[PDB]
Amino acid sequence: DIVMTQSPDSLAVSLGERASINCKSSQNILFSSNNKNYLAWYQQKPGQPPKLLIYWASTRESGVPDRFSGSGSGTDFTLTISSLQAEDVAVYICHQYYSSPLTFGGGTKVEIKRTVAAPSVFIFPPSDEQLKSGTASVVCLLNNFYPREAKVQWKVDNALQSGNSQESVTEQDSKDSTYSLSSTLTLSKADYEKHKVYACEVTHQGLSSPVTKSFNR
Amino acid sequence: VQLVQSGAEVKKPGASVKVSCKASGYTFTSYAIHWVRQAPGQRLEWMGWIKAGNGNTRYSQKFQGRVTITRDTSASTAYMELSSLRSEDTAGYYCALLTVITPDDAFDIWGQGTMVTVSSASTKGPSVFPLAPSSKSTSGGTAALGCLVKDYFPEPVTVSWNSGALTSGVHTFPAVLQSSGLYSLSSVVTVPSSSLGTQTYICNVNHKPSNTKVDKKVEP
Amino acid sequence: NPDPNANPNVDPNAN
Repeated sequence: DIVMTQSPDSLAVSLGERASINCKSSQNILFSSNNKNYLAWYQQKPGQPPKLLIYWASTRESGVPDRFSGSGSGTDFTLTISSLQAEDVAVYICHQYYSSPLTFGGGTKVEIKRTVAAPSVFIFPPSDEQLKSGTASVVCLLNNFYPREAKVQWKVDNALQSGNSQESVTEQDSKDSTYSLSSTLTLSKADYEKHKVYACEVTHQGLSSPVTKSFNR
Repeated sequence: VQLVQSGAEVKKPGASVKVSCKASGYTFTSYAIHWVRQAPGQRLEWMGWIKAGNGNTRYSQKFQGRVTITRDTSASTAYMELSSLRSEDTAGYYCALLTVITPDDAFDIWGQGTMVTVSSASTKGPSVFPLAPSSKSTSGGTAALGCLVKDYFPEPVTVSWNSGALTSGVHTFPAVLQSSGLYSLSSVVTVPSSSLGTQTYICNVNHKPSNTKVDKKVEP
Repeated sequence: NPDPNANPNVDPNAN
């Protein structure tokens, strides 16, 4: 099998800066007869199929912006983004169609590097619809911060919590290049009523000290 | 040119699944349809192809035993069947018209893809709960609201807002597997707080495996 | 030498 190897695994540059993705073929895929390299470059945004950008290693697929271009022969190839836009944040995948089976590269993740943004923090008490069903879920939201690292802590009647919450983070927003976070504290309604004060405290580089957001049951 | 695929499914280990893929917008017999799988934290894996005219196929060794690709030219549809399902096979599956480099044109079309989860567990429709805006959820001149999609299986759920009229500021977060083996996810949006009395915000949620469709209006 | 049956959709004479 022809093995597609990409480097780096991850990259981040500033807006407008140049990004370069290397793909190396484990077997030469240039056909000396027609002088054609049998390689394609793809882009994949989250929750979407890959979209084709380059074929024959250097032919732009029609519609694709000119800031993408491909280069290389034989076993060594580069994808070039001359001026990264915030929408270009994606995984990029090289692909060979020299031989069966058709194989893909491992993918390179480009990210955007940008100025710090402290998160806006919002808290959401459980709905009364959820309560009459038996469980209580408390949701804390960390909106549009940067960089990605961000700590969330739950506090119930001022007593710190652990192992009753769960978190997830968005991919980088394609317009402002920030991230967002969602944490959920889930308890049974019976324990939910036993306590009065519910808080989430957010450590992030953009905040001089942790920001607490609380409400009374 | 469009390829629309069949809905998400859960299958018990050792059982069999068969994903459909309907083609439209061209002469179905003219092109070869490919199937590629994408498993979380794994590269794209080509599984095989089928010429939609004469139904000739070519399969990958890694799946040659258990994969079956077929087309019904009358219905302009291709099918792919994995048998002896295991846990490795929990993944997203795509039909694709990979790099059709024709003389005249060049194009590459993919279906929306279909996720198959191999598990003993059973299909459960989600509960949808609002995240209502309030004084505890306004910062600056802007308010936060969303929907809580709780206790569903398997993945995935889709969430849109106002039928897709509202996209700016929308964050649908990745699902999370709770301790009960049920999935839960949250979708939020940011809006101007000044207009909470005059604007209307409805989240539209689909769980195809359980045929759930809820539109929930979230109010102050 | 490419196998032209890797992807039947690819015409080697086409650009």
